[PDB]
Amino acid sequence: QDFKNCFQEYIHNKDRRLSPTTENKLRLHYRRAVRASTDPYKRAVYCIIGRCDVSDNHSEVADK
Amino acid sequence: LPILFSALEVSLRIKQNLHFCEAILHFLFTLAKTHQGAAAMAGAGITQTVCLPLLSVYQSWPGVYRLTVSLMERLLKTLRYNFLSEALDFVGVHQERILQCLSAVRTSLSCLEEADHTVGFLLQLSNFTKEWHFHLPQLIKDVQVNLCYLCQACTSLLHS
Repeated sequence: QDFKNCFQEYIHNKDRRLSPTTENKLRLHYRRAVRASTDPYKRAVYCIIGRCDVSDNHSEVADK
Repeated sequence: LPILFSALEVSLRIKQNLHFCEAILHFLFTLAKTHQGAAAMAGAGITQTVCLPLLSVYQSWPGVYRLTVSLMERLLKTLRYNFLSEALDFVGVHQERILQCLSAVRTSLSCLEEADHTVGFLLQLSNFTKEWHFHLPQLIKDVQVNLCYLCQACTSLLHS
């Protein structure tokens, strides 16, 4: 590994908030840096958590 | 401004009320001449609202896009330091469309105006070339290259 509270929200903790900006910053950085990255695992994982790049089959990491 | 941007977001999401979008954009650009005006405009997250949907328009309309770019350039000219961050953000978003506008000048009055607006935005950003190259190193470089190319293109079109 406030990012920790964010991730604890992402995975397990529901963690609703008041007037928060959520998943906006994820997708923006993702398309900013992640989409171009060579690491299929990192890119696919960011796609999963951030629920964007719908067409990305990430097949280099998923074949079945 | 809160309700206004909420509306504009909705509108660009559904791609409706083009006249509304354009008029509001012009009103915003006129308000942007003021320091306090543009200050609150940013304080409204005008970027946070517009930057996201604006992908939809390219994915009057081009007039609205141009007016938005004009407001961005004027906003940079009004408050460069504290606004360069969001400006760079939007540019990284609108980078492809800015490139298309700068390239269309070869093949049309609309292409001309779009290129002029993209160029004006690039100019307004040039005053912070340090941070520009700092964050988006490929950007400033490809920009200088294509800018040489397009200045040459303009010279060639004009001479004959």
